[PDB]
Amino acid sequence: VPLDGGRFATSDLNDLYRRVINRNNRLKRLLDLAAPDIIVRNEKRMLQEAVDALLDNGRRGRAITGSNKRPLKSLADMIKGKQGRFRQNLLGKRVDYSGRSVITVGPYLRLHQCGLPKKMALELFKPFIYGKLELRGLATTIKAAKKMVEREEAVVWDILDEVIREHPVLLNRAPTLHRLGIQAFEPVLIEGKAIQLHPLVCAAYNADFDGDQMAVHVPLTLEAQLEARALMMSTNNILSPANGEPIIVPSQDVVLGLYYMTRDCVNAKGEGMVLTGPKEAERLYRSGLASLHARVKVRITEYEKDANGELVAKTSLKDTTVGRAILWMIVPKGLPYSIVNQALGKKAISKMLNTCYRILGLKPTVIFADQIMYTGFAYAARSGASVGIDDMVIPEKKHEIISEAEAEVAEIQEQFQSGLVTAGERYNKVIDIWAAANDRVSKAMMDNLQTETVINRDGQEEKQVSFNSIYMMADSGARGSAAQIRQLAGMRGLMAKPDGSIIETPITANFREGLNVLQYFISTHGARKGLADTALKTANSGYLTRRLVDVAQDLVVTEDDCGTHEGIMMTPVIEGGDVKEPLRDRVLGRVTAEDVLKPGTADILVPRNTLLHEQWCDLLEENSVDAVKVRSVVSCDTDFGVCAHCYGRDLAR
Amino acid sequence: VYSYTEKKRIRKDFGKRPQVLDVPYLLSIQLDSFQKFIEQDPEGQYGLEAAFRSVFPIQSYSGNSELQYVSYRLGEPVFDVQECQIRGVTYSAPLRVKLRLVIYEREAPEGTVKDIKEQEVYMGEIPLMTDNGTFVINGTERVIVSQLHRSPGVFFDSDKGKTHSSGKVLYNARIIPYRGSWLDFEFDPKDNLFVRIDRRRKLPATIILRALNYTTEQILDLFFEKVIFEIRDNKLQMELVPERLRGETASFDIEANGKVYVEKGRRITARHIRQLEKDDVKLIEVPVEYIAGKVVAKDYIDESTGELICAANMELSLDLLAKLSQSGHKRIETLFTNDLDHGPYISETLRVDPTNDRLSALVEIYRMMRPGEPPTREAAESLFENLFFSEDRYDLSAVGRMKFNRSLLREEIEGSGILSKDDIIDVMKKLIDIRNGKGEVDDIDHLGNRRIRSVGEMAENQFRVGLVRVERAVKERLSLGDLDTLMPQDMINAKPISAAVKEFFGSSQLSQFMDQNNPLSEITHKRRISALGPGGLTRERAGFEVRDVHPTHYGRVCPIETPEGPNIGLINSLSVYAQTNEYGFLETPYRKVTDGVVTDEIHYLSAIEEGNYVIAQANSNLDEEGHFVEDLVTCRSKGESSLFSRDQVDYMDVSTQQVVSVGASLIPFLEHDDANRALMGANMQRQAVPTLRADKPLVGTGMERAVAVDSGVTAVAKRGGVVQYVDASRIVIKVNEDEMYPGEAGIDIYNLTKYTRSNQNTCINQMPCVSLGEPVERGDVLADGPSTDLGELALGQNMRVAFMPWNGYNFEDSILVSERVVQEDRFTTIHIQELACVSRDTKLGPEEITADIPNVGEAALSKLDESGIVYIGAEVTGGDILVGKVTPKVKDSSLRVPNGVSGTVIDVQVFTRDGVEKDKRALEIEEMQLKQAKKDLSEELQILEAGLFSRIRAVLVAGGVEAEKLDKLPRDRWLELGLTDEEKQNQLEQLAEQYDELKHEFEKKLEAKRRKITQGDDLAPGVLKIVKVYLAVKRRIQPGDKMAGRHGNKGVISKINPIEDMPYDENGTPVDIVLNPLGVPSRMNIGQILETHLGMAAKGIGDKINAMLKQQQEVAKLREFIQRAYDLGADVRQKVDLSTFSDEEVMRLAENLRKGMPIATPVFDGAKEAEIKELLKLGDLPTSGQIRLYDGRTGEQFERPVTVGYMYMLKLNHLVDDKMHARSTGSYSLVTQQPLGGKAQFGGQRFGEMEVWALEAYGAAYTLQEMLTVKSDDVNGRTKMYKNIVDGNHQMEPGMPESFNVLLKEIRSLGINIELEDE
DNA sequence: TTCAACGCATAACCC
DNA sequence: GGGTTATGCGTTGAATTGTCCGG
RNA sequence: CCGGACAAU
Ligand SMILES: [Mg+2]
Ligand SMILES: [Zn+2]
Repeated sequence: VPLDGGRFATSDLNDLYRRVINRNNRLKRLLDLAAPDIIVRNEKRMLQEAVDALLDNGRRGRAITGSNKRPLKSLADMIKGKQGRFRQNLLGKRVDYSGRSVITVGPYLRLHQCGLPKKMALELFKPFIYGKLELRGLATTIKAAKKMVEREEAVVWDILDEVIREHPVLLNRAPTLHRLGIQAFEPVLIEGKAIQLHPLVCAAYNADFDGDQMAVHVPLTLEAQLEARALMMSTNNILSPANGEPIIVPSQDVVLGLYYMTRDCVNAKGEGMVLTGPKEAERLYRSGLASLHARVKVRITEYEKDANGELVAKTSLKDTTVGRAILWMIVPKGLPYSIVNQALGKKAISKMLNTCYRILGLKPTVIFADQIMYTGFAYAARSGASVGIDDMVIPEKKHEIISEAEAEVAEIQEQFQSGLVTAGERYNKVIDIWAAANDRVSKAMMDNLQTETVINRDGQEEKQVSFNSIYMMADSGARGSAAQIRQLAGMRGLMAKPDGSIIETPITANFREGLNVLQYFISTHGARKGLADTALKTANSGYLTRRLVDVAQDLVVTEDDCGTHEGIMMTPVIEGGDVKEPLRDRVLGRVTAEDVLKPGTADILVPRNTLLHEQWCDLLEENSVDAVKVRSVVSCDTDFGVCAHCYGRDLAR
Repeated sequence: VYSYTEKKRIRKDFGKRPQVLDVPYLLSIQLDSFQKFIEQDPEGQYGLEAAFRSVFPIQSYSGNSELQYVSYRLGEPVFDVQECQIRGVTYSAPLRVKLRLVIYEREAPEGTVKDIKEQEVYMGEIPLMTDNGTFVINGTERVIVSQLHRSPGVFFDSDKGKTHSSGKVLYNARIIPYRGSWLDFEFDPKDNLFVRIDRRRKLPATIILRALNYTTEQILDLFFEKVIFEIRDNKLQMELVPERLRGETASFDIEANGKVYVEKGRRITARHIRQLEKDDVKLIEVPVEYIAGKVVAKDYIDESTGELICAANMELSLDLLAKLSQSGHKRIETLFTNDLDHGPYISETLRVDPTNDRLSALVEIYRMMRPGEPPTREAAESLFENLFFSEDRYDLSAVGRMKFNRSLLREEIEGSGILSKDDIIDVMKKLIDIRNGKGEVDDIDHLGNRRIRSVGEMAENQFRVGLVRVERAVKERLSLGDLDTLMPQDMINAKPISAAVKEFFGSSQLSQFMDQNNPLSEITHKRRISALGPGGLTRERAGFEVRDVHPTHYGRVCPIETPEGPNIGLINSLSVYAQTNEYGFLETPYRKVTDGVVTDEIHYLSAIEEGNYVIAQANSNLDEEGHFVEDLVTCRSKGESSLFSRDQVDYMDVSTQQVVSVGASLIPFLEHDDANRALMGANMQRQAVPTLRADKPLVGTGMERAVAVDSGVTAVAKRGGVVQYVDASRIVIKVNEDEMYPGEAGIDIYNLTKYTRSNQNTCINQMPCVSLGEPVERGDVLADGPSTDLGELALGQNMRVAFMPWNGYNFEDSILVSERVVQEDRFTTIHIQELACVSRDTKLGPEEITADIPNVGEAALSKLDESGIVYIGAEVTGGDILVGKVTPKVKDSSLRVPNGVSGTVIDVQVFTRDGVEKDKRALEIEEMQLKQAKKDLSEELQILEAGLFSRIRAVLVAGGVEAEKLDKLPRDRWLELGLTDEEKQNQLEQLAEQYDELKHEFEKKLEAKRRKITQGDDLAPGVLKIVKVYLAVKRRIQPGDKMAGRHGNKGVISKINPIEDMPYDENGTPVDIVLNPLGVPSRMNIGQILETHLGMAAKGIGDKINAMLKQQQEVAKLREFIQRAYDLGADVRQKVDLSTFSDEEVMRLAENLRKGMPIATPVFDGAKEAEIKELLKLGDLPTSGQIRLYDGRTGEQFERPVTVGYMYMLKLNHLVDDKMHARSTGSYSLVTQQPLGGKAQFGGQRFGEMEVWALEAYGAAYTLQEMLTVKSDDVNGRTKMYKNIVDGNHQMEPGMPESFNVLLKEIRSLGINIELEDE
């Protein structure tokens, strides 16, 4: 690059070479004047460090420089490392063919379409416009074709819209945590200036919804579509690779909509009186006559595919809430109606759709689960959520608890000064009693926060499940952890003191009344450490991730059967308490090594090398056999790889 | 009774603990820092005089020529403080120094032919303070952030743990002079101690002391006890001491009164302490074998045989004992080596050193600094008087001298700047004592162990280094020069000093570029305290300790302010009540109490005094003059809430406001929400930008006036009084003649500030809020600046709220805003941009400025002049040309308008050097610029003349006055009357002569306003002209906006909803915004609902006053309800009563209350929830304050009432513009078709690493030869896609990459060959 | 011009 | 004279955005 | 074209 003038600025590779050639000129010139052994000894040193300077420095002594105190940029600086070509050209380069816009929620796209705005959908596909003008003849030369696009009167977008459905593009999210961040959404040309994403997918990436970053990728050839029908889309990749739980986690605003829905009252509005129609009970619901928690039974028809896909023509009239039937009429074919009778929280709803995939199927279940957000939006619109002071109830015995708590401190300190106890064990005693002195208040606020809402009963009073607003999402699992609820009414506990150990003076009040500066300072003092350490643990995690991702990548499967009928010994490991993991998550879809025999009567359970997907393991779990013998990945006779039988089925596939 | 602005609009304040003092100004770290930097402060004390104290002596060689210093002064610079910034030049006042130079004749130390007195020698210029306390370097003023660093001197830390896998406990003694070389000492795991230099190779410390004109005995006689033995014919009696047997087990028989008390194999205990100290007999029967159990101190000559018995520091042996016992030598002192009494550390380090003498003790120091050179006495000593005994390389200030005095428990205060033998031995003794059984270590994080440095010392250091590098210049030019036949102007020049002093302020770590987007950000930047810089804490080097701060900083630093991201806790500030001493250590005031009586006296206390002394608590129950009625009061001594008694406290905290300064002190009730989950909103005001219209907060704290007048954006009446006239350019104010002087009383000048663009496209504007005929006083705000109204502060504005997630649109943090703002266009400001059009004379045809520009349209000639310059007020679109400029070859190389940043041309600025012919447009521009000056000075001249008319006629009537010479007389001849000659006559003459002088005094600057304005500026050689345009773009509310309030409402806008879909209520009040009460546990944010009702309370009062005044009831209702609406609160420290004032003040102040009643609620000493309910009951509001809401879609009730109310919301800076970008394809790099970097001018975009390998992991194998092969590397494949897509075919065969093969080319030069084969 | 964690490497060093 | 251990120094340390100036 | 500094997730 030049400079501000007639001269030209030099580079790092040339600054030092300028001086070494200039000094070499006079060293070589002095050779003709019968130079002694000193000039010839010294002139070789300068060329030795000049040649080392260009190659690499900072190994012997202080590295030389020609610009500033900062070291020069050698030839091995832009090739390797963080800023090297290896990690800069293919691993974080400046990509093309993409535009930047602000992300909105926009709960309109479901799985197939998107919310690509009109301008963003017009400013990208440049050559396809010229590729489609000449078909009807609007343009015969590219030169004149150029000067009818930049003005965009009425014909730039209608032409570019019909090439959209014939070529799907790819959308991925830059702040992606999982592996399946590549989802196929067809482009659209709609009004607005923002991009909308599926609310479940938006929370699926687990990124802050505050001006994040998008990235658009388009296939660049025809053959990028015939094979692009089974790999890079979420239609078939619902199961998560990491765990048996699919990527479709129930939303927090629908779990409460079903948890409070399944709540059963014993005496409220609409109680006792039973209708003769699910749809008429639904009408009496939003007409202002029936409650969401109510006891009304209606003729609900159930079906089962226990046969060869044949509907079991049956019905039932059981005492249900008003919205369970509403959900039931969403079942397109029919499922055993007993499957929808629960608390409907996190795990219950999660294994609703999880078993629904395996019962009804994959394609219809996708729609059935994608409509969960749609059907819970009615609940969100009709109830919503709010918080207030009235949800705060101070425990009635807390002030007595705090009054009596400090008494033992003085009663033992006076013994310490009287020569009865010693501070060496007295301090440990104090920090131990105060480590649990918060627990009595913690369970004293149970009987002051979660036990209030009563109802009448035929003229008397009946106490039933609490209807505390912050407890609705608490017990339903939508939001609100145990470590956070204590921070509201109870005591947050004893944190680490600046010395390092537990504090000696616990927290007296909560964040709802006055608090002194000294202890609020102590609480913030303990608090900033997590925010400081998250700046470093994430970086350390990235170090190990990179050290473990680029090493196991070189693998190829070259054989189908390894020819080995052996493997490992499978038995739920257990030590101490209960066993946490069964064989179900251990072996799921794996080709058996040999025929497992029944321990009791020596009965062949699996006849030969077969998979173990659902019912084989259901046979194992009912026959109580712990003599499972399946092919093991470590013990495989495959040259440079592992056969398909030692690994078997894989998740997300 | 309040100030006129306060009486105009007085805000209600609450509190139960009265305060005694007000809030001082926070701009005490730059103006005060620089004023002492440039002043006549002899002996230096960190000032330019300190720079001169090193260049005051100047003894030249071969002649003893003396160049002494007399004085320096700085006058008015050639450029002012308001036009140099516009021109774009360097602001520097003339640093002129009166130097007297007496060049003595050679050889003679005394004698001069003639003394040469240099009047104000020109060594260069240094910046001054323009109007705010900042530096101006290159056009934009520069603010150097104050740096945090460690204290100059010695530190004692533990730094245990990793001890070369040994685990032995170790300590260290790190020394740091003021600016010299570092003597950092530490210990070894092998029980040793030595010396080190500047964190470098170890140096033996048991040989250098002998090298410093010492010997052997002074080493061994000062670190051990002396125990005299007795040499007789047998068994070698010897004299012990209890100071030796205190821990040394006497394993020998000790007789006393003819009986042995302590013999072999027993330990002396307390009973034996009596059995021994009660006798202490010295003539005991010591055995011969216990004599060998000692270690000799030095050499002893055998008095019987003259044989070398022992040399030094060696264990005695029985044969040695029998080798000296055969004499009469009764004087044998020995050492005392122990493991728990004395450190056994200088027992072996003597033998560790290879030698210890005069000669070989210096070859080690010669070879450690200059290998390959024969040792020399003078060269070896030179380092000793260079790094330890010097004044220009190694020296310490008074701070460094006295810190060691306190660190080593001394009594003296002022000494030298050099290390002393006593100090360097005491550091080797108290330090070795730290290990054995005593001592303590000092933490670096402690406030007293770090030093704060500012511009006042960094500039002094730079100028003193600048003077010391030129000090020897005169010595060497006068060593072989003339005989004082010159003038001290030539050899001591200005270019290098002025360039180094200027560059040292602009190109530096601390020279952070100013970001002017908020006056609160202006003060936050000025009070920003950073750690990085020269000799500080680097970001890469950071452990878990430097990241944690010493907890003893409450009331001294603001804790709620904290940086996030790469640095945590690195940015600091200064508390309100506390201040940094010149020593750099912090101290905070406290109220001087006695044991029983509370005095209002205030003293300054710090952490070192706090450690031992016990401080009481502020919110302690008080009554009359002050008595703690409570006995057991929560005290503190080491940060712990110690519960101590009542009669030992002499100080509590002055106030609760000493902890927080600027971070989030404007947000009441900071205790409800933790700063951990509130700093994401408390850190966004440093970048927030003011909007067009701003409303007064309904709820605050009360410290908004001091911070408003503190910021330099208002127009305070520095000389208030009588207000005469208010103008849109200058508020014409003056005071009565009685308060100013008979000579040039003058009028009060208050120039009004117009719209500008400082650093961040910020348009500042001031509007005169005062009326015509409203008196003011000293220190009274006159013209409201940005985000100010009626003399108060209002950054943001107020709007009502609802808590109802509608249809789940606020999923995580999104917000729903209706069409109530996009049609009003009120929440937006004006940004003025700038593009520079370079007129560089290119080769083969320069760049010309003319309207004859090819490839234009007929619309251009209407908006462009005949010279190519756009008309003033002619709008531009995407693709227009501001100034016509072509490069003949011809192509239009002028500036184009990119699409998306189109605005309006309001200012066109042309900078041209003197010598280049200008166009008619530009000539007319300065033509009008000169004539506006004439008229704008003329009205000022006339109003000054009229004011002096009032002053003189006023003195004329007061005393002698003539009816004939009263109104018809000329207004100039007012010094010729019948008044007799007295103090009145001579005062009248003085007034007249001053009037005459001032009638022509203006002509000097009148003349000055040409030879500096008509002349062209200078930017750089080699360019024809630089012309700039200050285009301004106004944006509206569009999809992509961002929401960020003071409460921390961090969310992005989702979409737009109709006002009809917006839910109404029982009366249909349109709710402004609705939040998402979903993140309460994730974001613990509760302390807003309680303060929400204050908005209803204020609106309720405002509307009640409005309705009550609409019908205009009698004064028996107006002054009654005003009384009741202003009398409220249970225990308030503010007493406001408008009814007792005049009726006019009643109406003129009630008219200011149409929307709400301002409320000042401090966090601790303010209005509580009980105040909330009482005020809700003062009007017609429910006790609970809960309002039921209706449905806008289905028209019903949902299940519950919804809290609704107003808070105070404020706008951030980033909306959509810093992130919006769009690009498809075009130009790329030069070496290949790689897209450039960044989205600002032109470049590619970010993408992560995980998708890079996710696509490879997929079965699709074509995903790799598509993204980085035929998109960024294949040049002809790029042309292939260009040529074939426009035909319609969509298929490109990949070619070859141009990145993998390029690397092999440069390795081929190293001898690498490549072959291609297919199996 | 103050690292921390991890780990192969000469030159000595122990009875 | 084989094996253990004291001691110097090799390598590295997240995603890049946004914008300012400075060679 | 390479860095410093501030700010953002
Ligand atoms: Mg975000
Ligand atoms: Zn196998």
